[PDB]
Amino acid sequence: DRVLRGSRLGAVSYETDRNHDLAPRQIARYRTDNGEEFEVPFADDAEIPGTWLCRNGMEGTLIEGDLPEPKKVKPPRTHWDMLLERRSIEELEELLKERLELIRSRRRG
Amino acid sequence: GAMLDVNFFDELRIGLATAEDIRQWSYGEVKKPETINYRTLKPEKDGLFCEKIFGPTRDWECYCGKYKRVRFKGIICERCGVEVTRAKVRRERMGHIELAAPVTHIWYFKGVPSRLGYLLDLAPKDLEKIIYFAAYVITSVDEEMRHNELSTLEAEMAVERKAVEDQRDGELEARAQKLEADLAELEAEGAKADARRKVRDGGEREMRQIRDRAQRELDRLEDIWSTFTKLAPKQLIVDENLYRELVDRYGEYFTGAMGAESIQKLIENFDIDAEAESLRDVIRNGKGQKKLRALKRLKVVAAFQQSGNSPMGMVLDAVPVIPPELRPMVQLDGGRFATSDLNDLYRRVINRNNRLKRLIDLGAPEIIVNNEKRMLQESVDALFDNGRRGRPVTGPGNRPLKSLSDLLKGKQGRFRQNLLGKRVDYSGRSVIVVGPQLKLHQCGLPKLMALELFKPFVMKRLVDLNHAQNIKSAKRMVERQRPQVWDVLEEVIAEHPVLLNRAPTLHRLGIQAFEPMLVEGKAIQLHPLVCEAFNADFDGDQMAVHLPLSAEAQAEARILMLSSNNILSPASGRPLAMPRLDMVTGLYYLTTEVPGDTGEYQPASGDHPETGVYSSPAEAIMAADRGVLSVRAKIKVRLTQLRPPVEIEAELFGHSGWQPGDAWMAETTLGRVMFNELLPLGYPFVNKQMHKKVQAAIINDLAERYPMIVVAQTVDKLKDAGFYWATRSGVTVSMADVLVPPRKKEILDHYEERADKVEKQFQRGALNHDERNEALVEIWKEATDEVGQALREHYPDDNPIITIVDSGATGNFTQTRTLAGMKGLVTNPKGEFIPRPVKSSFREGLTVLEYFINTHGARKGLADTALRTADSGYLTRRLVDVSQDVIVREHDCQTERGIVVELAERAPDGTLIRDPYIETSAYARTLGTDAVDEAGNVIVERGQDLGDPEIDALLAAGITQVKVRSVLTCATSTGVCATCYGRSMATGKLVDIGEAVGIVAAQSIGEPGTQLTMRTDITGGLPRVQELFEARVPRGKAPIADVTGRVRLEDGERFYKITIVPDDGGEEVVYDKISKRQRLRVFKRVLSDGDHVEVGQQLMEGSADPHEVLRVQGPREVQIHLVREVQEVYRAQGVSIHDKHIEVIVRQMLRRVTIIDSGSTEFLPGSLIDRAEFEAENRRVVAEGGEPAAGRPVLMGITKASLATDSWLSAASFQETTRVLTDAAINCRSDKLNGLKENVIIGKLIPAGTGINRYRNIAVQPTEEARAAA
DNA sequence: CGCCCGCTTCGGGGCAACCCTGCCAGTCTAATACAAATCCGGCAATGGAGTCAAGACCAGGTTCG
DNA sequence: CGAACCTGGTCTTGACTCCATTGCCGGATTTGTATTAGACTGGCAGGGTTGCCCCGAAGCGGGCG
Ligand SMILES: [Mg+2]
Ligand SMILES: [Zn+2]
Ligand SMILES: [Zn+2]
Repeated sequence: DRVLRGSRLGAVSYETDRNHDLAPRQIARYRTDNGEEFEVPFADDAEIPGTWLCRNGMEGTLIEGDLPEPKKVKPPRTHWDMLLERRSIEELEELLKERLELIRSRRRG
Repeated sequence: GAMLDVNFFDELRIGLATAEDIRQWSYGEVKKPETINYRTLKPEKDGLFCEKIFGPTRDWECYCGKYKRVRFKGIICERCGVEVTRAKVRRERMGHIELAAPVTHIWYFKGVPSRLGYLLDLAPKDLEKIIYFAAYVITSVDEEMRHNELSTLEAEMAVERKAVEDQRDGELEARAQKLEADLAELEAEGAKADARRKVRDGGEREMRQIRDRAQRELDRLEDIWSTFTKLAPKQLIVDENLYRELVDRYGEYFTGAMGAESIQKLIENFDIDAEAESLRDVIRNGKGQKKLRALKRLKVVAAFQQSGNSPMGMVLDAVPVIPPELRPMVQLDGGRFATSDLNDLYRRVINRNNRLKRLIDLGAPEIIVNNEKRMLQESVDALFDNGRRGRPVTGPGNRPLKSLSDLLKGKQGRFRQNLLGKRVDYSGRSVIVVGPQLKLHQCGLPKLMALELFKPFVMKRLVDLNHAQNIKSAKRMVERQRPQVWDVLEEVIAEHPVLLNRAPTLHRLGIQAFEPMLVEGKAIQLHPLVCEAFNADFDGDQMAVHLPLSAEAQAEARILMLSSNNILSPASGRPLAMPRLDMVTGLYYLTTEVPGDTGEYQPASGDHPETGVYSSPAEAIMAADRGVLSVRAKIKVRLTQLRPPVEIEAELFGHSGWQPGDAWMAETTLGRVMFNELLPLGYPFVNKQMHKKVQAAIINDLAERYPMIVVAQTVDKLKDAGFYWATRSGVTVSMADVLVPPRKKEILDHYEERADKVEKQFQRGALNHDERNEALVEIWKEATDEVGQALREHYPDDNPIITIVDSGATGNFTQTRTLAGMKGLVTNPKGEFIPRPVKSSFREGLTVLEYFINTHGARKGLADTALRTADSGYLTRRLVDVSQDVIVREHDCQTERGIVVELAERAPDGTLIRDPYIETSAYARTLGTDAVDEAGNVIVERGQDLGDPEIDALLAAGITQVKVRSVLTCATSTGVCATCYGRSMATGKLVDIGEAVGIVAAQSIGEPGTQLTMRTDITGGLPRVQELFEARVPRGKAPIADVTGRVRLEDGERFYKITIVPDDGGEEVVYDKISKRQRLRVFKRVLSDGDHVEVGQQLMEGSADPHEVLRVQGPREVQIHLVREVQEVYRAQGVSIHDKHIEVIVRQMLRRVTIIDSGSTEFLPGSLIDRAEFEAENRRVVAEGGEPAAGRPVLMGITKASLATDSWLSAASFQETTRVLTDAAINCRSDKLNGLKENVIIGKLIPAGTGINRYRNIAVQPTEEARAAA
């Protein structure tokens, strides 16, 4: 029916491809844990982030030793959490004693 | 090297990639199986289309939109993370996937021969059990710990089996006690004598099956002990239970894993050097199967040794992702999106990798994790090649998907579909019509098409004439077609050539360059004298108009590809501007002579004078317009502008009759005078009857002696005169003009009686079923011949059907025989003859059954025509890639070697009878030696073109054999010189120093196929030619001799037995398994016993294999054999091909030599290397201690010759792209781009014709004298 | 005694012309419950960006004494 | 020869309007995650017929430490 024609989801602009002056810009250095260095050109008036997902793909921090204490979140839910929220300590300790005397009565008779 | 790929190239070096190369190519790590947010239609973060990883979708805009101009470029937005740049980096930036478990690559595993298998010495049947998690593999073992805890653990084994026997004599003692209980309860009461011992048989059967239990588990323990003693790396422990027991009892002493990480561990623990030298030692000493497998592994082992390639890259750790625009998700108008079928495979890999990562993080049992790693392996295998191993991964509708390997393989890969043959702009097509008023270099062109071809030209020009304010009003003025655009269009067309393709382009003249001119209508008018080159009848054929643009392109079209500069063949040099068909008839009627016609010359006197003389052809034309002179009567004109023939010139003038003033009388017809006025002034008078062969000889002479423009104008004049007298010839077809032979019924009765007697003798049992068919076939062939003979003698000469044939215009005599007379024998669908046969002409009208018999042969012929074409075009496709590198480099090799030519063999009475096939085998060749005879003078010196007059001089002086050069023995390095190639058959002069004569050779060989029928078990047509060029072993193999002597002939059981009796002697060569279905070779008489055979005499009848005649009679005789054997086929179809084309191909066949001895330098035995490299290596290695590598010549077919080339790019683009690509990647075989398809591929300028630096770097300045005068 | 190798057969990948000409493929236990994120709708700090009115200000082309 | 003019802009000044642009701030919606207690325990299932060629794999008859 129609048509065929299609478009990539994005605009194609055309201006002057000038090279003589630009907006001036800095170069920051981020570092992964495993000794990898990466340089990222940020603009001048730009709040440079402390951590940055690098070209390698693992999370990389900045080479300046500030360490802004990101306060990493809790472990989500463990099997200990799903067990503890449906039982109690004296019951689990009772079962622990039962298996303890079970391996005892197995072993030495 | 260049990353943005400016056109500076010296190499193209493929190589097996490593993981540190892959995660250095990438700009990010794709880690989510998402493409586009469903609601905003923008790409996801860390997905398959992320603008952070792959670049922006919008020109100079980030993702959060905080930067939107060019002034922010090269920088990265500190919130969205998308580098602001141009939006064509999504064409080029790649990404990678960090896998959670290692995965083997599929090409180095699955494709036969397997490369992991040859590298590790593993079988593929058992390696598939490793990398698909079906069997364990031992990757390491401790030696000395096994060496002493072998004693300690066999002591422990003895303790264990003694405890087993403690259990076993517990069994013995317990059932002994229960068996004496069976005694004490069976023999202690009242019971039956057998029922008291059924419990005896019961407990004894219990002990039998119980000792079977103990015996089987002791056999299990014995098996596991034998396995731990004979444990070694590269071993496979199948049977899961045994491996688990073996590990948890002997958990030290060895490491052994399962899958691709274990293969990676084996590649880590693998000395290639000692392994390689062990293989060198095995080929130093071994034999048989071991030596062949040692060679086949030494190939890839030395391949990994020589280069700097670690073989660690055969397993894979990080998989890279093709850029987003190469797998684009484009939307159509209406939201129906279009993914590119790789996105689903990457989503499968990303899903399975993330699931593996969460399973390993969560802690999962071994079954689930190994299932997930097998799924990951199959996902990567489907990504690299879907459909390779197992079931192809389907999509919706059960359509197999298109992986990365399916983007290159076959006809629809990038190579054959988009690298070599492209849709082009500035183009158009239309249907064609005949243009008989055009000049030879002109052509028609419909103005409604030219106005769209030349639209930028006409746009510029009618801006320049102030008809438009600017370009946009000019474009709208074009699109509305305001009528002064046509007046501008004439000026932009004039002197600007166009090309005229016609698919299928069989040979070189399918593209020619014509000057266009404007034509009313919408059909391209083609000049009629290029129909023979284009193979273009006017049944509705269509031709494509191209348009050259640059000054170099217009000059190439104007000078090389023009119509009037390409008259002759490229193959045999006969003209293709020759006037054929209709025109020829016209000329025939114009130069034929009718005795007893109106107004002849009779010398009768006494009462009146002769009334035959005419003072001028002007007066003759006036007396022809009045009804006195016929055109075709014999008169005596007095000519003053035409050159008389050589005898009359030497008679009337002797030496220097110059014609524009002189006068001389001649008895000819008026038609021949009007005909000779077409030909130029220097050409002598002809005075014959213009048969088509006569016109061919005239145009060949006039093209060989005069310049080209004279030939073009003469051919145009012949076309005009031929049409104008073809109308007047009165050639019509009416059924009153198809006369039937009057004696036909008597002939049919006389052969009907013989058919009746053969049928009667079959009915009375005197002969079987086949011999009566053969007798009837021969009788009706005799009948067909007699009916055709009576038909031939019945017709007059001015019958138009026989006039068209005997002029030579078209049609053989058999078509007249089938119009009137007898159809004859009509073939079976299988190929035999139907014995009935058809006895009615097509004038009388056939009956029902006769027509139904004729349909068999008609449909068989038409389907055979279709399939052959496909095969002929495919043969041409193979030959072009074979001889793509035979281009003429030097002016002169300056050798002295060269072949001899048969050249008019000796008569038995003793004369020089001319050899009939001289024009294909002797002409257009340059002598290396001289012609001397009876200790006389030289006749033809060294290095002459050797045309017709010097061949006539040699046959006059009386020699038979000349030693002439050839492209077989041109001693230049890369392709032939010029003087070995001789005269270029297209120009008539010597070949240039830029020609691609391999392509011309390949096109002229596989061009005239199609029409190459077969015959009524030797293969005798196009499959015969194909098995010759493929260097196959033929079907009807007839073995040749090996040494002279008399023969040991014997007819064994149901087939033959032939042996050569030697003459020194030696060992008798015995030929046993020769079928009695064959025939013995006849010569001069049949092969009789005790007859003296040659060294390479052909024994039986059939086809000799070229390998055997290479091995017996060397390279020269197999060159003679191949050329003679192909040209035998092409002469059997009556097709003129000069031998130098076949010699170009055979010279490409006989390049390489084989290695039977390594010497001590670099050459694996059985490998095939080039001859020049072989000789240069021996020249290097005679110094530094002398040893020769021993070489023998090989004759290899053209597929293997094309695939074993030096450039991996051409061999990848030809055929078998996967295997060529993978072993080139192993060898790290760097291309040098020096060939001919490669520069076509990468778009730079090819090294042939106007591309080579002898012509591409010409400095062109104005001369100083005209500079000063300017 | 069990041990190994030369021909045979079975299987398996690759290829089989070329122009136009076409145009969009499938299916089921089902919901709550809550929280982070996102977004969007409406005033509310603006001050920057534009707009008009008015005039001061020249210093030169137009006319009277 | 000078007086007076009126008009080319040239530029500024001040007053007023409008309008984007964050900034809270609260409700709507949107997306992710978790949880449902009788028992339920190893797939559908389809195609596939050309012919020829080259090569590599498995096997069977042949002799042998
Ligand atoms: Mg046609
Ligand atoms: Zn952004
Ligand atoms: Zn040469």
